[PDB]
Amino acid sequence: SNAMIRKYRYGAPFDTEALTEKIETAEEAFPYGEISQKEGFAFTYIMDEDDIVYGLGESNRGINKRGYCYISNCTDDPIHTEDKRSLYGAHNFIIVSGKTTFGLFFDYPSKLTFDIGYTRMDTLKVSCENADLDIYVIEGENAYDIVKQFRRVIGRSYIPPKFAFGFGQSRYGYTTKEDFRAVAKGYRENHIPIDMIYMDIDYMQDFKDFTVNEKNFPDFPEFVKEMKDQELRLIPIIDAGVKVEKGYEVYEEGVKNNYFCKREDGSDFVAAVWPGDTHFPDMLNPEARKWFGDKYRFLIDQGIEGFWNDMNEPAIFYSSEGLAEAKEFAGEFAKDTEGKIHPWAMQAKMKDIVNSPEDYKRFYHNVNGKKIRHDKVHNLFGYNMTRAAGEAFERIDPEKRFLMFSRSSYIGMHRYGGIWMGDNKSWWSHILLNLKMLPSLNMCGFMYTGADLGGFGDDTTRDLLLRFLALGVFTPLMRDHAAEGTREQECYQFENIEDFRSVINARYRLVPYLYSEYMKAALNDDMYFKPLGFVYPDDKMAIRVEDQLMLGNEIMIAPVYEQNARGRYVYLPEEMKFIKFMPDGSISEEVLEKGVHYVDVALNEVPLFIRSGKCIPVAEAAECVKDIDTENMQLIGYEGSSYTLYEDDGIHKDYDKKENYRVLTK
Ligand SMILES: OCCN1C[C@H](O)[C@@H](O)[C@H](O)[C@H]1CO
Repeated sequence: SNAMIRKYRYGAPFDTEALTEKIETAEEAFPYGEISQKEGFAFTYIMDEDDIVYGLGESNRGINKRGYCYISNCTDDPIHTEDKRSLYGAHNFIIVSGKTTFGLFFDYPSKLTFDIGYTRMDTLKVSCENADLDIYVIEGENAYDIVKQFRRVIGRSYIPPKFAFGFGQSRYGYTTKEDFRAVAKGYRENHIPIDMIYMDIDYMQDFKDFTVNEKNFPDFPEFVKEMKDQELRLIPIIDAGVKVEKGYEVYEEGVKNNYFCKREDGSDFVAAVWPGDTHFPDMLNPEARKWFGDKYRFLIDQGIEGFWNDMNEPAIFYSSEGLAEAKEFAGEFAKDTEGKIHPWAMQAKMKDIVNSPEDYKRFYHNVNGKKIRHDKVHNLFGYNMTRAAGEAFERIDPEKRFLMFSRSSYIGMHRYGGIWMGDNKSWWSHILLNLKMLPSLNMCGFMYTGADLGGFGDDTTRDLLLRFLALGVFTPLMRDHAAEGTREQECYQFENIEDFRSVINARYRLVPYLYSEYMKAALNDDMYFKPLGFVYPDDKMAIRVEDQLMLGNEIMIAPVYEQNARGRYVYLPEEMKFIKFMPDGSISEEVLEKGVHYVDVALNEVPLFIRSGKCIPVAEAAECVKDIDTENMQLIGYEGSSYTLYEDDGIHKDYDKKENYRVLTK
């Protein structure tokens, strides 16, 4: 069993349950580089100058990770600039690819530093404070094989309901029924396809998890039905923090049953987030997990079929301890007359209390009757929150798939939900960031993923949103989302709405193909998006391409990500058909041979490339997933080619039936 994977154990590792496959502890010396326990733990490896390093799932910068530093330490940071070392995810899988090729999974739940050529260009160094971890070494002939080995042992990826392959609209600010009705009307009356509207935190009663503002929604199930009758499914948010409030059932049950994270003295740790003071459910405690997950029944019973989990790093605006320190410092500042306490020292203190490393040392988890300080298992919180929900869905309705995705994650969580790429910005560079994160996430098991289209923070423009949407066409999560106070970002808020209808039409025409590829990849522990080097390993030009991706085994995508651009350069590793969905509803095709090309792609055109000897089915445009006609779709691509289409009811879990597959021949 497991010939190509070995597990090297150091110290007394916390069981993260990342792997579903049990691997015995190897007894020989670590097989690559050098291991040191002199100062905590460190792995050091000298790379060949041609080596490529893949992996790290949701992390900064590019597909080839060489040339910077990455720290796995789930952090709420809304400014994703090139300098940042830590985002929301901790995905500790890397592959060194070159003359010598191997994969490593560092199963460690705390702060883990990947120095990938940052300090010295030839040096890979992975280090942490405590030598209590399992390291899995995965052997293979090439990077792709190694990923496929890893994907097997971590267990099958989460599978969403088919409606989740539609388009979704979201905004931090939708509050009332009139707000949601205006979104519904803005899309439906302009014939723009859409299947989901997300409800952000304002739908709750005073930000209380598992409540609904009954002044705004006096009969919430009727409203959910009003929307669902128009094939619009409401997707509400759930946050990590449970408001401290007398008589609020979730809070009262958590205190009484000791389901919250505690301080050293056993009192319930107070974290201030949106509701003000809150407690955090002890996500690492099975009983607390079951309790918290069960609460989703509150919304499910009202007709809700999907959720998103937010703030689950967990984010902290301040603790009671931090606020007191802050107010004391402020007092000294206010009465200084000697210029001893400067305004930036005050400013620094205010910043310091947010997501404070000290705060993460102030609370504990109850695991196996043992108290574990949170910092030591920090990266497992978001993971276990989403696990709580996922495990509850199986108890609540085991026949049914629910839409579920989370902000923070760790490998293992991919079994229970997807992720969205968090708080990006209305920056052109974030289209590229969205693109590059995709294959890396697929390597670590996270297939259902995407970014806030148009950009979350700051102000978008008509053309940025259109180019963002055109990449979104291909990402399983396709959601336009925007921050409070930003320029309105709904498709109907711009001139010439027909261009938005055109781009989102392309998504819906491609839904049968994209869903089919997702399912075939998920069911077979394979990738939906792949770097070119996985498909064309013998092409030195191909292995270094980072702004094109292969999807399934049929197509390649290459989005435009420059403002004012009317096309872009591409490298084709084999002959392909260059395809564009045109604003008049037609599909243009042009055969292009292997090599470098500049392709013209207008703002309202959606491009893709179909590989030699392949074809894909394309449906006529429909305005919701339910209405897509998959009976005799048109086949686009090469004569003589065939395609195996996976199709099921999109709702239940009857995956292994011959009726789910049909061969289409062009
Ligand atoms: O502190 C902010 C909390 N949230 C962060 C999420 O990333 C974002 O998508 C969401 O709109 C927002 C409000 O719910």
